[PDB]
Amino acid sequence: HHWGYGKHNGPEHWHKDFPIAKGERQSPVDIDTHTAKYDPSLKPLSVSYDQATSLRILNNGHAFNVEFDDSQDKAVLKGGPLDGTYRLIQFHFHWGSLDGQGSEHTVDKKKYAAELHLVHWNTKYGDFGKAVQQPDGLAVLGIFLKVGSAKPGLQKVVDVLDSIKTKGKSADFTNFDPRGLLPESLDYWTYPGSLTTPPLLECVTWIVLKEPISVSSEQVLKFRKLNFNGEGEPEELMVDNWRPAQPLKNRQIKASFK
Ligand SMILES: COC(=O)c1ccc(Cl)c(S(N)(=O)=O)c1
Ligand code: NA
Ligand SMILES: [Zn+2]
Repeated sequence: HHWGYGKHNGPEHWHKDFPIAKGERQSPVDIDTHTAKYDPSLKPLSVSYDQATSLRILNNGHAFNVEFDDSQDKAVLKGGPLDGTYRLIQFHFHWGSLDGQGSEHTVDKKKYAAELHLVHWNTKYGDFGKAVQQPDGLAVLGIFLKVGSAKPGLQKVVDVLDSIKTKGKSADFTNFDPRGLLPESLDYWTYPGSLTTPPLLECVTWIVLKEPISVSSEQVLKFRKLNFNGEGEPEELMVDNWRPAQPLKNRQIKASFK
């Protein structure tokens, strides 16, 4: 009876295994655009993904991760609200059973069809597993997906998904360029938060881009053909793998713009 996204093991249940679920800086949150504070001292985000080395794509039973070689400073996030340098380790998405839901963060209560998370760890902690035990260990760049025109830089990911349909399947996945997943603007909101999945550790500086990317209905349909179950088990489509918005509590969301 491990955690997941069903009636009996989904978000409302996670606090029994992971009591920090009811903690003081949980994510995601609703971003109330009117009450976010513009902070003119926030720096432009620096996304340096030119030397990124993707290695592999994995169905982990909750999402799929595209993993990167994070053993050198090849794909790094810095600037923005951050002090220091954070290395990209993986990205993944959360998405819905329908186009009207799927994102974890919301914007004035609006749900997007999906949300991309590019996960980075602070180099001062040497690796991801040590970083997650620190309050400034991770920086996650969140990007909303709306359904409309296709995102051409996504199609390499969608095309490989049939090879990793079930939990535990992986495939080599080299030379994927995550710059093809970015919107034109790097304007962002930022706040301190947590992992959105167990163990829900309070180690994340969230950086959520204002501008969504558009993906086609065919692209998101392929995400919904994935399976949360392993091969040889009854089919449970991997859909609605999102945690709802959690209480803001004693936090202020900052804007880099307007
Ligand atoms: C199964 O998802 C994860 O274990 C996981 C690990 C790291 C992070 Cl930062 C995230 S998320 N959704 O980006 O907060 C998710
Ligand atoms: Na395919
Ligand atoms: Zn995520």
